[PDB]
Amino acid sequence: GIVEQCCTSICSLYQLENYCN
Amino acid sequence: FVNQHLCGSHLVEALYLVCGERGFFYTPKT
Repeated sequence: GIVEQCCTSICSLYQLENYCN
Repeated sequence: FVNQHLCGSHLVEALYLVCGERGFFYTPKT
């Protein structure tokens, strides 16, 4: 989930936008 | 600001800025 993808590895806009409503 | 390690409040803030009026969900356990 987000912590694995954006905190413990480098985030991306592609990935952040999956968490927008 | 997206293309780096984003933890805790820094992650929340990035979600807030990117998602804007759509809002977002923050689920650190999943």
